[PDB]
Amino acid sequence: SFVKDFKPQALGDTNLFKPIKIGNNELLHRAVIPPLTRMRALHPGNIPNRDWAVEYYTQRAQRPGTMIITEGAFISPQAGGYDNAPGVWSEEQMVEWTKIFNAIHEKKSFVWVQLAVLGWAAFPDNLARDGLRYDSASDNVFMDAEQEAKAKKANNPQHSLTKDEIKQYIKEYVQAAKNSIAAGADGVEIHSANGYLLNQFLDPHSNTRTDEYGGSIENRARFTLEVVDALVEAIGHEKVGLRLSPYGVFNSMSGGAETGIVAQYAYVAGELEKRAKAGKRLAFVHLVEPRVTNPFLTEGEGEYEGGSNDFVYSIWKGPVIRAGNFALHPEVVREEVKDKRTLIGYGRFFISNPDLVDRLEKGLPLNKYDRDTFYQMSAHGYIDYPTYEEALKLGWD
Ligand SMILES: Cc1cc2nc3c(=O)[nH]c(=O)nc-3n(C[C@H](O)[C@H](O)[C@H](O)COP(=O)(O)O)c2cc1C
Ligand SMILES: COC(=O)/C=C(\C#N)c1ccc(F)cc1
Ligand SMILES: [Mg+2]
Ligand code: NA
Repeated sequence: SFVKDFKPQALGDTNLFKPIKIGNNELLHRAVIPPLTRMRALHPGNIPNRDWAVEYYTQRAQRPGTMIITEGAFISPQAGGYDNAPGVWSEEQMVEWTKIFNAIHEKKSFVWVQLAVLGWAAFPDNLARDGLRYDSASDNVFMDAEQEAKAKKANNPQHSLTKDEIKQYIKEYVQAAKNSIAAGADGVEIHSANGYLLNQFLDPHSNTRTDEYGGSIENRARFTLEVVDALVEAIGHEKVGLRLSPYGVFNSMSGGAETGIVAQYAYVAGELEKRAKAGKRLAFVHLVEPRVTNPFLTEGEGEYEGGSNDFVYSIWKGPVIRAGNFALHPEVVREEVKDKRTLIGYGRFFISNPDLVDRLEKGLPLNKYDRDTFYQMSAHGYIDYPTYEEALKLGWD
């Protein structure tokens, strides 16, 4: 059914419906599909779902000129640890990704692969089964008690990465980016948000290292910036974006409680602008808003009111995608898109509305989402959410 009490607003008269160029892509509107893990990939081999994934992305590519960022994709087996999330390291995987990218392009839309590395968010037992380490920045602080225990039971204690192991990850990032572009993707997004590996290095709670990769703002940012630089060299700045969540607490990141958090992220933005001014500007910076500090809490919950991402705009001068509880708040979007380099990512409501862009333009009701099927091995709650036309025919009005 449709969301009750929601009062839609037509946003067609705003910059949300003004074209913009991101990297090589001429977007026709500024409603972006942010990365959304769905767990339909099949085991073994972390293979994008052979039955449904093409259809899922085809549905959500239906509005011409839409920018789609894929679900997170593991750069290597060591970067993984969830059996049902996809990778981008193997030929078997790329066969399916190629079909997905082709389908998106047939609809005249665009696709950027998010490159994922779990660190302490991985399941230590899956990794142990596969002969892999359980990795993070440090070895004396853990995501939670349950993960620490899981790791110990599996004889796979949380491991603080050596410099060589960091270089190996960078090698894998480079190859994954190459794989993505060769298979037809328009670009890649480096995930450095939401408490996964790169975020675990950025955050002083999770990073207690005393070498060059921790112990200061510059040191904590080192790994993220090394990945940025490696990918810019490999496939070009116009094919690379970076995702950050300064105020996120998901996966045991610090958020606003850490008084140094804005400085940490301001430094990263500054380093990106420095590179931009020296001729290598990333295609975009993607920010999760303090509106959503944990994406598994219902909209309105876990909102941090003590911080704003606006600081980034004083530093980074390129496009900014902002995501977090915007679907239910057209009044907020109307104000944010007055800034002419701002795009809006819509996550949960793109899960439930394949034709979300039409609905935003025209001020239509939104399909309610079913959180139970966010992660599920099913077509149900994946490819059977109706368009507005289909919903009317089903009598949802
Ligand atoms: C089911 C689900 C899966 C997600 N998967 C990813 C992901 O793979 N990578 C990522 O950076 N963010 C991921 N996110 C976070 C979203 O991209 C987004 O920032 C968040 O849901 C807030 O936006 P929203 O309120 O419009 O949903 C996920 C969120 C949800 C609910
Ligand atoms: C392969 O990438 C993933 O598995 C990503 C997530 C999971 N699970 C993920 C990343 C960011 C979020 F905000 C939520 C889930
Ligand atoms: Mg778009
Ligand atoms: Na889960």
